[PDB]
Amino acid sequence: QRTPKIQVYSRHPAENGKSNFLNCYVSGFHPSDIEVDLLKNGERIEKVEHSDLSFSKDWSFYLLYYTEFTPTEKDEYACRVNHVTLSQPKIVKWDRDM
Amino acid sequence: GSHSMRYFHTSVSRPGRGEPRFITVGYVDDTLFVRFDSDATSPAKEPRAPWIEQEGPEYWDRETQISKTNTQTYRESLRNLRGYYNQSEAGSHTLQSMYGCDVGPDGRLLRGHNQYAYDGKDYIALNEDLRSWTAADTAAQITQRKWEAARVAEQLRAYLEGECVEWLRRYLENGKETLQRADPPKTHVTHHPISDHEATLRCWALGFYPAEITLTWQRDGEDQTQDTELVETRPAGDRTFQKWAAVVVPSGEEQRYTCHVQHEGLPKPLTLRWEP
Amino acid sequence: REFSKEPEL
Repeated sequence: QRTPKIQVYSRHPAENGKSNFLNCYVSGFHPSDIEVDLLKNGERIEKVEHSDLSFSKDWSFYLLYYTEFTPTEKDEYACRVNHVTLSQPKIVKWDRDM
Repeated sequence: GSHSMRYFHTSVSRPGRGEPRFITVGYVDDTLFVRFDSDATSPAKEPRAPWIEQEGPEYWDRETQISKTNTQTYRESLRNLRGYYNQSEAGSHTLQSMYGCDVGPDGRLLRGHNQYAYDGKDYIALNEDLRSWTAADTAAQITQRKWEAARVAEQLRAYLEGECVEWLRRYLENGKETLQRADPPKTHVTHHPISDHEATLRCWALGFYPAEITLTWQRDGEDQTQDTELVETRPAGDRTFQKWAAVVVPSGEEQRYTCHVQHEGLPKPLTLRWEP
Repeated sequence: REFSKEPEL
C-alpha cells in the first residue's frame, strides 16, 4: 500500500476578494479508494468536484478535487484526506505561498 | 514534437459490494479526452476534450462496446488472478493496465506499450519488440504461456503500429490548436524569511503545458539537487500545470542563487533571481 | 481509438 501525497493550492495566484479555484491534488496512492473533503474554517464545503481517476507510470493513482472560492485575509481553507494507509484523516492547510 | 496516446484500465473487486468496478481513461500527452465508468448510471464512453466530440455515432458505439466487453474480461481476469495466488474470495484486489503508442515529430512510431499490474505490482508487459512478454513471477508465466499460445502479441503489434499511430495522428490534427500548442511557464521568484539567519527562495512555474518541465536552483553555478525542495508537478484545473522549487539560503546570500527553467514552450531557457 | 481484443489474464 502507498499513502497519498497531498497538495493544497489555488488555480491562480490568490488575491483577497477575487474568485479563484481551491485545489486539493492527491497522488501517489494505492489502492484507489480515497475520501477527500475541502474545508472552510473547519467545515465541509458542499460544492466540490473532482477529476477522473487516473494513474501514473508507477501504477499509483491521482485525483484533483476542486471548488470555486473567494479567498480572504482571515478565512482558513484545508483539505482532509482518508485512505486505508492512514490511522486518522490527514488535514493539510492551504498556504497561499505554496 | 513527440506525442503519445495511452489508455488506462482499472478494475477493482469489492466482495460484498457488487461486481468489480471497471474504469477507463484515455490521454493524448497530458490531455484526458475520454472516460468510461461501469458504476455510472448509464455506462458509456464519454468525451472529455472538445476535439473528440466531432467523432460520429459509429465511433462512440464501438468505444462503448469495447469498454463494456472489457468490464467483463477484467472480472474474469481478477477471478483467475485470485486463483493464481491462492487468495481468498474475501479480499479486494486491483488489476490495472496501460497501453498505447509514442510517435516522433514526423508521426512515425517510436515504440508501443502494453503492460499490467496486480495489486500495484508489475505483472506482465509486452516487450519493446512487440513480439515477446516479460512475466514478473510464476503466476504471470501462466498468463504468458496462454498469450503465447494464442499469439496475442501479434494482435497488439498490428494495433500499435497501425490503428494506434493513425488515430493518434488524427487526434493531433483535430486538436492541433491545443494538443500541438506548448504554453510556456510564467515564472517568478519569491522570498520568505524563516528566521534572522535564513530565508526560503521559491522559484515558481505556472500556467504551462505540457507537464514536462525542469526547474533547478544553482548556488555559484553549481546545482543544489540535495538541498532543493521540489514539489510534484500539479494540475491547475484549466489544462495547465504548476511546479515550484525552493532552497533555504543564508540571510544576505540571495544573489548567489539562480533558478533555471526549461520547457518546450519557451523560446529560450530562463535564468531567474530574487529581485527585491 | 481503443484496442478491441483485450485478452483474459
